[PDB]
Amino acid sequence: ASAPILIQGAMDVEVETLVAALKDKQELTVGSWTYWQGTLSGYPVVVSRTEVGLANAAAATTLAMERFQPRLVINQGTAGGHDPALHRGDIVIGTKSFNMGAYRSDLTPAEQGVDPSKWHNFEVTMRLRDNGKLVEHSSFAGDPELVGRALGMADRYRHGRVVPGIIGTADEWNRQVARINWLHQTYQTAAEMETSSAALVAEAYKVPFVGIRVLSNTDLHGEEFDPQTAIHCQQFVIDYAKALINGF
Amino acid sequence: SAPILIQGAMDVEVETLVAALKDKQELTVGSWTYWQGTLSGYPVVVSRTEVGLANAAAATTLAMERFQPRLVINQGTAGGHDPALHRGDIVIGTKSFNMGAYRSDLTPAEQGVDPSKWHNFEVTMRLRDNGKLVEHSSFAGDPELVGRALGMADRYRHGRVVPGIIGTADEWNRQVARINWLHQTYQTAAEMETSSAALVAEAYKVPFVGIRVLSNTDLHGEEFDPQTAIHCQQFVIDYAKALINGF
Ligand SMILES: CSC[C@H]1O[C@@H](n2cnc3c(N)ncnc32)[C@H](O)[C@@H]1O
Ligand SMILES: CSC[C@H]1O[C@@H](n2cnc3c(N)ncnc32)[C@H](O)[C@@H]1O
Repeated sequence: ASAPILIQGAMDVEVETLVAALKDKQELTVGSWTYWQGTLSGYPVVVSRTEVGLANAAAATTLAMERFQPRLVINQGTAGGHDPALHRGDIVIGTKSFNMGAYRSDLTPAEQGVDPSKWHNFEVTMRLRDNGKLVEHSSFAGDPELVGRALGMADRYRHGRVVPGIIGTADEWNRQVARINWLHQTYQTAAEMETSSAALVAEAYKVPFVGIRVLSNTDLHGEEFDPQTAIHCQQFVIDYAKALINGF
Repeated sequence: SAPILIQGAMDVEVETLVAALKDKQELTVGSWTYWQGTLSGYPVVVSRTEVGLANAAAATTLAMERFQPRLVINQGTAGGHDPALHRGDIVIGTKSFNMGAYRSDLTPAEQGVDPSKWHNFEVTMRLRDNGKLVEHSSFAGDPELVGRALGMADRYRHGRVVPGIIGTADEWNRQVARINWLHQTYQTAAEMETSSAALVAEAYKVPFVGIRVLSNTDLHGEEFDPQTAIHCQQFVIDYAKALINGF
């Protein structure tokens, strides 16, 4: 039996198009996490609805590893823009993802108040063990061949640009524009709740991973959430997965 | 014969537990090591989770799939948020929650950044049960498990054992004003894994309790003392043995 491609999305709107594309489906739920097992172009594919945020993403990914032993993972869905060059509908291919919500601060007394510009990325949250030995990570690189394939397919996407970028994952939805700008300037983020958590689990299991995110919103351009972007992202991802399958 | 699962993030938070197990067998999958043995003749699995919300959720989910535990004790060290508490005191989690989850309202760049305006973003704790959405603003420690730990308070001789609210985040805060604000806003006793492990335990409907020793608190100038992690494990061993006596 052939090891499946695992394709993830957090919300119903981010998976319904993927699920509709599968043939010969069955649906499995364990705990809080649902999976649809079927085929695309005759090849096994599992679609996972992860639910939202880092804990949910890590659980859903781990459970998929244990149940399905996928050959690669595509985490996809929507995101908010951090780079002013990007607009709603543009797709970011994650050259890296990282836990943007991880914060450590030096000691300051009460009289100095609160200063988030002094909250630094706390890399221990991405530290893993490999065969028992500690391995530091400041980010997780998208598998570079998977990243490159998606960039090479850019002109197959009908609804915006496809760009490489850094995906900042956090249990956050930021709409303070000064904070978005600070995160972009500090971490070079393209967009901002699951990617790096799923990536962390994929790294632990040594399974190739790529994050593919459409901007559904950006407060840098007054562009409010458009759910149709989620459908467009899934269409691109289906094309992308079919191209991988043709190569298997 | 379903085991008790006992978790800690760091080596210092599990090696005392591991030393207590009889007939140990070790298993490593991905980044996560488990020791399967017995305490008082009953199956116990000790899990070294690694640090933070993603690691805790992965390690807990992996344990659910591999071992099907009957209850989960998540333990380790924490930082004080309540000025009444000192290094060495143990907090039993009446509830835990994702303190690091934030949503903010739209503000233009001219208005700057104001974390006091950020709201707790509860969607990060939302689950599905038989496919249907279930909101959570926190995860209650199993109240019988909580009560048992409080009832055993006088068996711990290195501080007080108190009920409190555990704030989980991928954060180590040392801005005292931020600690104070979080305490005032969320009533936290202490502050990187508990609510994430608790979320997975809720999804699998397995009783859960968080037990955290304060290894540090910047509210009293008390810096990290690793011996607190050993003392916490000693208490947890006693606690697990009491549960086992009752099985
Ligand atoms: C309902 S919570 C938001 C969901 O959509 C994603 N998302 C879309 N836009 C944003 C944004 N601006 N900030 C954070 N998460 C976002 C998140 O990864 C999560 O799964
Ligand atoms: C090495 S990162 C800190 C580890 O110890 C815990 N911890 C101890 N003290 C604190 C603290 N003040 N703030 C956040 N996490 C703490 C965390 O849950 C994590 O596993």
